[PDB]
Amino acid sequence: KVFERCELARTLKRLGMDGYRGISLANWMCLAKWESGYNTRATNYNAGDRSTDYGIFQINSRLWCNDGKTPGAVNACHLSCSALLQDNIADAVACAKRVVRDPQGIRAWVAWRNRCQNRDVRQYVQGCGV
Repeated sequence: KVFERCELARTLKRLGMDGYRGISLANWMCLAKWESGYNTRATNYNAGDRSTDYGIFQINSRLWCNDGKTPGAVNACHLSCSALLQDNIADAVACAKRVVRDPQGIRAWVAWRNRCQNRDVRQYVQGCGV
């Protein structure tokens, strides 16, 4: 489903993402924005290494979730990749919290580095009453 901005902000707030490992909600919002445009159905296959990125956070099938067809898959979230294409994002959030427990944190998503790091990201949460 495609979330509306403030609708997603409050959902992430309820699921405990604000300040999780020091990451504000505005930073998770900037990440979902640029990864999928807040769309839970988004997939991106990467023909060079044969992995696919799934859901609102574009979590990759080599390290985090298992789709059965990715070479050298780790499945660190212990989650089927199809759990990340659901309209309910609770599973995508539990796996996103696993990704940032690694030392790189949110820097693991290069799109965050390109689009959100060292920028004013508070316009993503503004007006949502969060």
